Amino acid sequence: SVDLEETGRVLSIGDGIARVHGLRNVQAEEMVEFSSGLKGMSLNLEPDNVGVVVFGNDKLIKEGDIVKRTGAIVDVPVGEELLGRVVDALGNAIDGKGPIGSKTRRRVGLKAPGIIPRISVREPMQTGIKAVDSLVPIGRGQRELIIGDRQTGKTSIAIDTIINQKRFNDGTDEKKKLYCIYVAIGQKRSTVAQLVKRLTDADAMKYTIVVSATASDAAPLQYLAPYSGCSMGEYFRDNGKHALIIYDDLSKQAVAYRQMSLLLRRPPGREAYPGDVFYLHSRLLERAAKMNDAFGGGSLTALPVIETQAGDVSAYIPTNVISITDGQIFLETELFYKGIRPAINVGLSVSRVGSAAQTRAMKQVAGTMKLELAQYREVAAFAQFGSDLDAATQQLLSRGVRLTELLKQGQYAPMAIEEQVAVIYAGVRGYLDKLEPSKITKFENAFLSHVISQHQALLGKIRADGKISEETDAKLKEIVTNFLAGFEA
Amino acid sequence: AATGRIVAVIGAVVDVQFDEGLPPILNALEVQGRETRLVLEVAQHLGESTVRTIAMDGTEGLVRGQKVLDSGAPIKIPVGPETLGRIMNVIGEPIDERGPIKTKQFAAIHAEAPEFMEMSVEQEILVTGIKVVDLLAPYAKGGKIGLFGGAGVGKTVLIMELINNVAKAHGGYSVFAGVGERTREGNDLYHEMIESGVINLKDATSKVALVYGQMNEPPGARARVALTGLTVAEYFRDQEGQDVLLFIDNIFRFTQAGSEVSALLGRIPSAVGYQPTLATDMGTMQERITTTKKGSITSVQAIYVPADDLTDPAPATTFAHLDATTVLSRAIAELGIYPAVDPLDSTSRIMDPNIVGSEHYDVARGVQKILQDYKSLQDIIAILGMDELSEEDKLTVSRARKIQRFLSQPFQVAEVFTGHLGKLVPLKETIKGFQQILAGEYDHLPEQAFYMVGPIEEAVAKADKLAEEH
Amino acid sequence: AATGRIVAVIGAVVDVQFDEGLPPILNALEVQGRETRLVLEVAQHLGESTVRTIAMDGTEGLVRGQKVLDSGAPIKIPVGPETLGRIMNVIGEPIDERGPIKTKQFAAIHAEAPEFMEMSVEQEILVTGIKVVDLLAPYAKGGKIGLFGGAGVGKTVLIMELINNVAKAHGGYSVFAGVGERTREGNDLYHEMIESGVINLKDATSKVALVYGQMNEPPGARARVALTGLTVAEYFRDQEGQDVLLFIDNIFRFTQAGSEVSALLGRIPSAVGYQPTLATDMGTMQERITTTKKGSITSVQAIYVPADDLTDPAPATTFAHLDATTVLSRAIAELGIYPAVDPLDSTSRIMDPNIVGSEHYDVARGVQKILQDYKSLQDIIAILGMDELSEEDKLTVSRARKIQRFLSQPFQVAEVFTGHLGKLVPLKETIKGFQQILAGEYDHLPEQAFYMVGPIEEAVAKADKLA
Amino acid sequence: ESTTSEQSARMTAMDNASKNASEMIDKLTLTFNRTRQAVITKELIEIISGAAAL
Ligand SMILES: Nc1ncnc2c1ncn2[C@@H]1O[C@H](COP(=O)(O)OP(=O)(O)OP(=O)(O)O)[C@@H](O)[C@H]1O
Ligand SMILES: Nc1ncnc2c1ncn2[C@@H]1O[C@H](COP(=O)(O)OP(=O)(O)O)[C@@H](O)[C@H]1O
Ligand SMILES: [Mg+2]
Ligand SMILES: [Mg+2]
Repeated sequence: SVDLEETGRVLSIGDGIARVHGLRNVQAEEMVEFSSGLKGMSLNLEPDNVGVVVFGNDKLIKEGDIVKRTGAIVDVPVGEELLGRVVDALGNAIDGKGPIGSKTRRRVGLKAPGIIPRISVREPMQTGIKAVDSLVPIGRGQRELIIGDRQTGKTSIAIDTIINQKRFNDGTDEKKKLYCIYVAIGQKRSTVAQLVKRLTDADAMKYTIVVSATASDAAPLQYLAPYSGCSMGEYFRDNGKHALIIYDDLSKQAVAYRQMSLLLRRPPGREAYPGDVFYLHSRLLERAAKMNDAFGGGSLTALPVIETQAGDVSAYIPTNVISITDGQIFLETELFYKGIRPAINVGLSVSRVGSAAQTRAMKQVAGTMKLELAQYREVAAFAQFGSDLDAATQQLLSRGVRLTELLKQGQYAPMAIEEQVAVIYAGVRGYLDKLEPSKITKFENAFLSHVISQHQALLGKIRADGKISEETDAKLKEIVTNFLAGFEA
Repeated sequence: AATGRIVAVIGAVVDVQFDEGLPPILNALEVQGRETRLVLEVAQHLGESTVRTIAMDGTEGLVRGQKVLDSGAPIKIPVGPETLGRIMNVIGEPIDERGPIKTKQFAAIHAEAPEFMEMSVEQEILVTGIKVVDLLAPYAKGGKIGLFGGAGVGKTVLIMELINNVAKAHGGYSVFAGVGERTREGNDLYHEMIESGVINLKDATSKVALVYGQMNEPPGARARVALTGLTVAEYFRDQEGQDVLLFIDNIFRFTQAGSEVSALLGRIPSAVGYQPTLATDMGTMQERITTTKKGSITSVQAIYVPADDLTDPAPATTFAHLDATTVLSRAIAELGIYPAVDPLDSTSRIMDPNIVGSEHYDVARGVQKILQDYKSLQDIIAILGMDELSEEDKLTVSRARKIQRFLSQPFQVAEVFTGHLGKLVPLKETIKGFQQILAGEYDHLPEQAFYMVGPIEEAVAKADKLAEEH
Repeated sequence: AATGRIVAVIGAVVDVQFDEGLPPILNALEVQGRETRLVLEVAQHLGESTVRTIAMDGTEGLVRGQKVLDSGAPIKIPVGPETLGRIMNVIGEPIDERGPIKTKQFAAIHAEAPEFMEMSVEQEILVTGIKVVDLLAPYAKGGKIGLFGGAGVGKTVLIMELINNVAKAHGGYSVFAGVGERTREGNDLYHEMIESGVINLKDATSKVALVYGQMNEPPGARARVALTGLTVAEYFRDQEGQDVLLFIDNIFRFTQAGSEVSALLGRIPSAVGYQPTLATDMGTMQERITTTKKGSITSVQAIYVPADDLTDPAPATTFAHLDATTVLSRAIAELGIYPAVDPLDSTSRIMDPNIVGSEHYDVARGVQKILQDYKSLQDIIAILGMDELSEEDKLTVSRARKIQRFLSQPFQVAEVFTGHLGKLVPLKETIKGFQQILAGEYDHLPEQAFYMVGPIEEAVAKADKLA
Repeated sequence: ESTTSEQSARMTAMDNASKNASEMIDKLTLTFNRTRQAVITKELIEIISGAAAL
């Protein structure tokens, strides 16, 4: 008496996998609703039964429980109403601030923009970190992988970007505004709560959407969280608004997908990851794009995070994500405990976009900084006992240590592009060679204060003009020299 | 209640067929006819009204067709103030031979995790008294502490020392969950707390409850004892608005036990060999062990690192679930420094100059940096020779060695092992001493003076004794 | 024709039951009822009149019972002279939004390799007009080349220069098959090719046909994109009798896509986890890139080395079919030599006297040694000093520095930016210039005279121009 | 005379040590690649065997 076309009966339920008999008209990847109320996603439309993953605990689901068709593929609330709200994978609010007023529901499986709609990424996405903004530039529309080991600073590198976006977002200028989305995959609720507290304290929540899929959340929710967040971000990109998404722990999403696939009996592969894990990550990161003017001119910057195990960048998921992304920001625990905080390894870190994603002033200083630092890396081995070396080698080592001290930036302290340009200008020109190594950071701070307060006009010139004109360079030279002469006390 | 019959007994996985309504997953099934109590927890609805169940005790003696009843609830344990001073099993049975645990409230081991809006955002500091922990990786009140380590590195000794220093002082009750550990250690802990006074067999002032499932227990039992212990802790958190201390030994056993039964449950092996439901099950357990807005649970979990490989999936996943991590390195223990905390691997979320203070943060980072530079210098030493390094290099090496020695702290629980009396160093004294050593005020003192001491006052005093005996 | 019904949709592995006559293996199955054309390639006959097939597009929305037709042939792609200047996907439909690719005929992607009789029995050199390549690492005509080197080493400019040179000298078109190409990089490549002039949108002056297999496509599509591009090249070799250039980027992604497809089909993975049929798949793809009687298809294939392991199965299998290697080195780029080909490291298998000619072998061998000894003594000068070298050691430095500068050659594709007209040096001119430099004939000339010049006459004329 | 001889000998010896280290690391890298591939193959075989047994 059961139709078995729009309804079905669970033949077997276990380990989060329900083999439902019936549902002959179920679409692939269509969400279905169980009798207990838990939703499910139809993944394996096998001939005799449909294998649907359960979005909740399996104690509620039993054999024989009626499963009905919702009739639609998974879609999440998508809009500017989400801004400032913590939601789960399906978009339901979890911050207890009330229902989301979203008036649009976008499917999470929508394909990425094609070759024609996209355009070369040019607009600089200012992270606020001196090391990233100078030596590993990131542009709006670029997929940059914040790769590293555990407890290395991967999350910090991303949160300071969201905090840094406050400067532009509060400004009236709309082309520079960058709404942010943070997707927490696997992080515990305590960690997510601390992160949102930090953002609220920095008053960054107003332009941030925090999609969370914690460990307690069932594997399918963790699998769908990145796609939901990306779909939420696409709204801005498709409507001429610039957006940034941070898929923290994309590895954990791969783990959840592996759990789903293996329990669904999908054939295993290397490290038991299903063969389509590369496809799973690619159909997500490729949605990040810089659309052309005809398509709105919006951007969806992506900052995936992958946790390498003991620096194993040749593992399955690291290799896949590295291949997909347009560069990486490698962080090393050795540098983190060597005083280099942030722990960005300049050598391994690379940006395919390159200088095209940098302000002309930042280009001018950063090119010279890059050359000097590369030479320092070349001669870094001698440094240990390089006192008896050629004067050129000594000069290289001194300039390198000065620049390395310059690159160090305190946590939760995003700097403006003009201030970064001023500090890098101080370093590359060679005004800090005489200064003692430990004094370099103290000078950085004092000079930052001096230029920000006394000489805000010059910072405005760098900010507005966007390049170090000859007059600015002369004025910058005078300011730096004058302060440097009086800095030491 | 829908009396089922055993249809298959393979290992610990027992399949029961229910003619009447099938028991929902995670419910407890009682096997009738056995002299003792054997509880089968439903794992999968295989089909044809048959449930695949993992036994919570030995499966020997089971005969196909034996009647199995349905309790109708997940495994329920006696819980309340009456569990203090009592040892209970996974199925909540008194194993201390002190009579039944007469609690008026029963709670199921399986329960939902606390919600996001129930998470607390405060971060205090818990001064254990250990120089390495308090300085480098300070523990937090209510945070989840993790004692990562291999075999024979100091996890059990460290956790017992933490119990002695913190739990005894802490007014709130504590719970010890002996998941997959040596039975001898369980008896040692039980007797030690009896004489220490934490457990009073005469009065009702006991402050620590004991849940033990040792490695002698079957794989199924070793996978739920942690859940039983955390359920007791949750009662001491929600029903009673008190601060609790959950001490679990070798949580790794929780994950390992699942790996011993996943193949029989019918799951394709995941990488290395763990169950495909590793992270999900570990999170389901760990998310429950948190400090809600109702109450606080400072949890210290020992995590065995298989073959001293931190990249192993079991320890790797647990890293994300712990606020403060202390990794015990075997190489340091081989050097003799006890505790063997790895100074350059241990991390804590409260290690923030805003939280611990600027001086504390600066001193800790300086210690870590000087030890990193020493690690760098050792490679040079191996080729050049110690009598070839620069004076700055020699000074750095000497100071780093002094700091490493001063990290070692004699423990009261380790008085039996080392022979030295246990010492507890206040946080202020730890910071002051390490700051002085970094400055170089004690460069004239020999390195030996800084080994197995308490405060730097003990450090300098020891040097004088050696000079008197020189 | 034979409207089958979908019976199982697991991931990208769709299964269709044909009540009428079952479609053969490697046959396209179009799914009816989808807005976007989803083609299915038959892979295994599972009995019960059902065929397991792999999807070339998203498999979401498919309902058990949906009707799918049989094309009756392997995936057929628009093949002809109008594909030049167009970007097509694996199934052949345009993805450049420039309208349909209106070609007279279409060819199936899956074709057999040329037979033994058709194969040519003579090894010939495909002169590319680039000094370093043509002299040190000559490209075989109809062989496969390995372009090691990623970004920042002038890979794209080298590819476009190769297209323009072979178009101008040999009068042959080229096909770029991007397997698993990043979408952003594909758009960048398209625009850069347009600005260089290899592809013209206004009129039919295009010289390349683009086949994009972007990563967002399912693994089967990425696996077959190389075959699509190879068929498009096969048109010119057979029907037009031309020397085509098939540029397959990251043949490693082709290998990886094959491994993923095998994993989805459930075949037990081989060592390291690559597909059990890795060697056979690579052979099927490469062996069609050969020299027939009508023409030849040379393939410049970019190669990715996983974990920097040349002994890895994918690098090994690809190297088995290689005939020359081009290593674009960042160090040579730093020196300023463009193209940034490492002369010593770059190797070719036709670099044997019997093939290249005794004079060519002598010149290439000489310039090899003249740079090897310069590199070896470059430590000696760095330690002791230039004045601490022998008189001949001073001479070889000058000649080697002349040669390393003479390797650099202006490229016509970058002429608009650089301001220097590109040069297409004949092999005879390259041999003459390098042998002259080796003999010491132009030892009096300044080193700068040999930098960014074409024929040696241009070098001596530039020397005259200086000051 | 002795100091110059000592410095020259030290330079030569360090160069030779570097050469020996280079040969050793080449051999060890080959071994490392072989072992890595073996590990991947072994874990693949274990997983496949576990799947088939089910
Ligand atoms: N620039 C910095 N300066 C000083 N300390 C820093 C800096 N960046 C990060 N830290 C410190 O790093 C510690 C851990 O960093 P964090 O948790 O962000 O790293 P992670 O690699 O993302 O960690 P995990 O993967 O475990 O979440 C924090 O306690 C913080 O104090
Ligand atoms: N202060 C100390 N801290 C830790 N271990 C010590 C100390 N002094 C001696 N030891 C030795 O180190 C061993 C640590 O082993 P234990 O902690 O019992 O097992 P595991 O390290 O696997 O938890 C002890 O058995 C003891 O013999
Ligand atoms: Mg993190
Ligand atoms: Mg122990």
